[PDB]
Amino acid sequence: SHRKYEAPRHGHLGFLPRKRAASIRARVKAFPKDDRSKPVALTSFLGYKAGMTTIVRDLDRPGSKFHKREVVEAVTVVDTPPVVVVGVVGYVETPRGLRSLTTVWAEHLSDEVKRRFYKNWYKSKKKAFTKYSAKYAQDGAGIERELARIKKYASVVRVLVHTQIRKTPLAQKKAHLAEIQLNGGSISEKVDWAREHFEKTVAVDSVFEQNEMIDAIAVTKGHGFEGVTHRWGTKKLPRKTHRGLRKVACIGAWHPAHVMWSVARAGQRGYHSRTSINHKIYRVGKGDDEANGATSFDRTKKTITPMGGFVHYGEIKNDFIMVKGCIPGNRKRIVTLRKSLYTNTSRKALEEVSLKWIDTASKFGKGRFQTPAEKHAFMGTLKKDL
Amino acid sequence: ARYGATSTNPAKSASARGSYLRVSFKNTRETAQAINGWELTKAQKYLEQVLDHQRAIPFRRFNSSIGRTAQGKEFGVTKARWPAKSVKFVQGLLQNAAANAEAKGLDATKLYVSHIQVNQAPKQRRRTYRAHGRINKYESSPSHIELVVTEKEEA
RNA sequence: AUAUUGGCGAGAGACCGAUAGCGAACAAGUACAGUGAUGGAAAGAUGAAAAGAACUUUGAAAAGAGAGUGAAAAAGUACGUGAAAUUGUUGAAAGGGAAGGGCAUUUGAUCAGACAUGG
RNA sequence: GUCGAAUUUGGGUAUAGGGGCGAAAGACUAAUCGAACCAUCUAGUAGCUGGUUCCUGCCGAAGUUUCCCUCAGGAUAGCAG
RNA sequence: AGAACUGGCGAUGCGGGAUGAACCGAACGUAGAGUUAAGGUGCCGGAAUACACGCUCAUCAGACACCACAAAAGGUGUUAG
RNA sequence: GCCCUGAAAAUGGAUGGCGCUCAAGCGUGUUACCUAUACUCUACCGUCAGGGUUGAUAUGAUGCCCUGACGAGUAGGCAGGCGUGGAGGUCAGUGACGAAGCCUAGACCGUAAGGUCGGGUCGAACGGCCUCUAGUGCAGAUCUUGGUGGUAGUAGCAAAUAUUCAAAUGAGAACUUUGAAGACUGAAGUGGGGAAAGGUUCCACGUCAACAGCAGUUGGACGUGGGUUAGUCGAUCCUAAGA
RNA sequence: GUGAACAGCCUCUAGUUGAUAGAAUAAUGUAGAUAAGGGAAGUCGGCAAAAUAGAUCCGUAACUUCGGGAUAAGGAUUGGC
RNA sequence: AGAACUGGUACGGACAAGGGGAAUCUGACUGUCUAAUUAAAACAUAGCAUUGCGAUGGUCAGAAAGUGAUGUUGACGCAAU
RNA sequence: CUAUCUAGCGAAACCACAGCCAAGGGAACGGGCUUGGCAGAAUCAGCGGGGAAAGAAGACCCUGUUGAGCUUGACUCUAGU
RNA sequence: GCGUUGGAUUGUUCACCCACUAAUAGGGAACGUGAGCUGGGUUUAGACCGUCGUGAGACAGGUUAGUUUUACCCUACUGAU
RNA sequence: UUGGCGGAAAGGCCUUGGGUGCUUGCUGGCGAAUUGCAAUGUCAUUUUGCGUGGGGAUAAAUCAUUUGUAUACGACUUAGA
Repeated sequence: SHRKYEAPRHGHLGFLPRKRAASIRARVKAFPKDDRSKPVALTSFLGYKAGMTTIVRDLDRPGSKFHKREVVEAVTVVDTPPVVVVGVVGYVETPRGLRSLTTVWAEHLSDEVKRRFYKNWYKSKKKAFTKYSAKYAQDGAGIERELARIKKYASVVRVLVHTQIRKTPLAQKKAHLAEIQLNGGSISEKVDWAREHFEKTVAVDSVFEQNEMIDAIAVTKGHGFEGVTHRWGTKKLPRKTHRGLRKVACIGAWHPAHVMWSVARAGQRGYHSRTSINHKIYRVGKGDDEANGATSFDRTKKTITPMGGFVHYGEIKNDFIMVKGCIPGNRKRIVTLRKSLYTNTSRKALEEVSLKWIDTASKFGKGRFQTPAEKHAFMGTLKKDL
Repeated sequence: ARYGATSTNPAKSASARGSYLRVSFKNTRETAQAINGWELTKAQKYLEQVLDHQRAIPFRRFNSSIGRTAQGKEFGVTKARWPAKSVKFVQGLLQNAAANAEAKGLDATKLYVSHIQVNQAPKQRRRTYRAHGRINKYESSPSHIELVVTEKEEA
């Protein structure tokens, strides 16, 4: 009645309500400011988070105790095969908000995506875009018209792309489909680029580059129904308390005579949407490269995949993004990697990294070896073999 | 004789009853309504499946605190269950009726359940013992069930 | 000649009518409670007559459905009438944090008052 | 806590309600104790609390005076029928 | 908290004061037509966004008895003396 | 004078609200307009008052008729009435060809208490009028007795380590019986007997409506029977506190 | 059998396997455990927990009613063959 | 009781099983009580002291009695604090 | 092990009528009234803000020409002596 | 807008010291917050003391021991169909 | 029917070319009553079920089963010709 001692409230009221996300694919809610002066290009990319490993590198940061010295950092690797372009959607400005006027799709869609439109594929007749396809029959018009409508009206333009989830260890056959804003220049140029890419493929190395700071958008890992203590970091009550002690003791004063939206309560924890910013690209992997995991210092032939394989994920056989630190969501989960809404100049953000070594030991226990070759060298001959 | 309100041709109809039956009034109400106006064999088939836990009985009135099932979806509902003892007694009555119909030579294939009504038998009273030397009632809520099958009229 | 809430035998009532009248209209000072002294209920009514449902059919059975008895089963040893609370089913209607009420009229339903003049 | 004695305990026996019994707490005396249980006196008394059952028509108050072990009550006068 | 005279409330609805025992108006059989009271007439809401002369601009204007408060003291704001 | 400073409190919020700035604000003036159960005029109900009229002449003289005024009400007083059990009198009252009772967003009378009728259900008695009489009218009393709801198919049915496979039987088997397995009580026993106490719970056959807070074919349950054998084990005799 | 033992733990004889059941494994509980570094800073208060513990051999203060204090305290040891 | 040998230095391996020390208040101790909120520093106690009484008596019981407790007693006793 | 979900089984408390707020006034802290905010079926697990929630006609206080337990050179007596 | 602390003594609020710190502001929400806890203090019944009283008892004096009940309903709030 | 234009919710606008009805620009030939002196006297647009003839098109979702990126139950996310 004036709280005896003062403390900060538990938890952030800007991340309410703490409910399950609508979709498991978190929504890109903002794309970068468009600079229509530069080449048409994608502003985000879709991938699957595969696991984390460890890096070594010299730091470059004059004035730091750790300048010109080796530091060792957690990284996370996200499996990033090429994305296929299959549509363009045009948006108009209105006094009520951005609104979509049409979507024009590609003549041919793969099963991977088509499957996204069904709940019972095994037994459907797979009629998905079968009448739409015929719009291509006519030398162009129906399609060519709608393209023209987007050129004429339309204020922002997004492509529709999907993951090639089959190029990935996942059991799931259904691919993930998303709109991604086209930021390169000019509405007309945008739709042509889009037209030209229909059914074609786009790789990450045409979106993102080493040292870039990028944002990650993903639904957070679920945890089911949580109590107040772990959900909000409320303080345990004393051992002595009757009727349990993972609670908050006082849910409210007498007036307002209503439990209030700001007190902590049990309920869902996890499976929330997070846009996490400022994650520096430390590697852009090529899938064709059998030295993915190597360095100009660690010259050995090895791929990024850990001995044993990424736990609970499998192998990395495609292009990949390696990002410093960590990212929301869990292994297997779809992630959108978005580019920065701003021009960071951090010095931390401008630093150019070069890896020196990338861990590759088994993450399935205290792994002591990077490559099968190294293991055999150390152990010598066993009772299997030879 | 003397059932509730019926508006059915008694000549095209057959009927069955059971009285002072020891099943739950509330549960069996819920399941009688589940097959009301149903074609007899659909009814027959469905009740057999509710025993198998493949469909369920929607709980619509006597239902607060009852769990939720995916199986209520069919009937636009969230809260359904699988009242075995009820299903079982209603089956007996359906079976009887069906027998009575054959005896009247009604067409088994035209038969639908045109009337089905559970109401409440007199209670059966037992005792529960409670803390601090008290006694409380531990009772049964038995059911009277009546139903009627009728031939659907043609075009 | 007087007394008489006891006992025996009788005639009565502007008395009560089964929550009334004695506690008890009944296998009632019973059943039941309490170590004990004591405390002490509930509970009447199928029909003139059991004619209390032969027989057939479904069911493990209880029973149901037919049939049959009966003036009646809208009397079935749950029994005369069978209210209310409360309930099932059917039919009609209304319902953005109660419902119900008042004056008024729309709309729907329902019910009337007429009554007689030459053919 | 105590655990070979002021020990624990069966049955028998004795003490009965202004009485008993108490290594004493107003404890214990059949879920009862600063006076047990049962029945009767007893429909105990209550200036106090609660309730007090049909309709309409007419008239229509007082909370003030005096006296009272009077001050949550009466009597007295007034107002009212 | 306690007296004086009267009028009220209590025992009493009705119209106004948003609301409200006690203020304002006005007291009451069942109704029709007219007219008013106190109070109102931008819209909520029945009734002139009527007429007339001024005054007022508030980076905290002001807006109606009972009544839901404001003072000393100051202003080269603007008005009239 | 208006305006400005002086002018600080706790959920978000109040000239009643919207909103209004030559006002929809402040002072003043002038008209029109809205509206109470009040005022004016009229109908009708009642109350009170005054007046006329059975003089011979059908049906109410506590009546009929004329006229004026008036109507708020707690506690409370009086009046006129409504309704119930029973009683005297009377309608030579209604009734098994249907009394009483009950049900009925059917009808009619009355300001009202109430009365009356139709339809349905029912089955043996009942009512009007003049009187007489009271154990005579309910919403309440933490009223009495009974009956019933919402609560709710909810709280619950979590102590005592633990069960499993098969066959048999049966309408039916998680729960019965038999077999096998896995375990427990661990002789300070979940073993074998007794004392108080119970009183047939013992045993057999049959057997599930109720009871065993799931079940039941099982039982300390239900029905029908069977069963307790003494000179030597007790009582019986003795004496104890005491009676 | 272990062992000081009628302890605890496991067994034989005998007796049980009876105390609704199925599927999950959220919060919060009830009961049972563990925690890096710090070590009572928690709290009215070390409440609750934790730490000690059998035996053999060594060793053992003040004080004292000369009986005690005292398992004071403090140490080493402990299997199998 | 001793010695050698042996092991991831473990060995009362489960079970079983005292934490210790320095003080102040307080009651000597063991014992007792508020069955169901108080186990204590309260009651008891041994020890100490006081009081009454030689039986025709002290203390206590009963309505009364040819009545009763102490008393199967006698001051190293009974009774009362 | 619960809670949870299922089959079987199945209570109780409490209940004027009910259940969204802000302000106002008001028996001086409204779910209802007045003015505004608003306002969309049917629901599940949790929760402890509010229902001035619920459990015994208030334990404290006062009043009553209401008691009882207890004390005493209060009043009035009495077994005994 | 945003913070406003860690301790010693005390049941304390308060008070007072130590100490850190950007700073260690002051207040409200039924003197917020007990079906949220705790139960140290107050304030039942045990008990010791001092003062008071012939006494029973008393003390706004000290001291010790003293049972903290219910959500499954509505609403609100968290989450979920 | 020829061109065009309109995306803020364009869903409408302008245009070219003939055809067809009407034309109150003007001049003729007929008709109307008795629906009785007002009262019921012009038909609007929404849905929705059916009826005919033409053009057209020829799926899924749910339960159950399954994954564990999810989960108290529902719900979520996967997989299955």
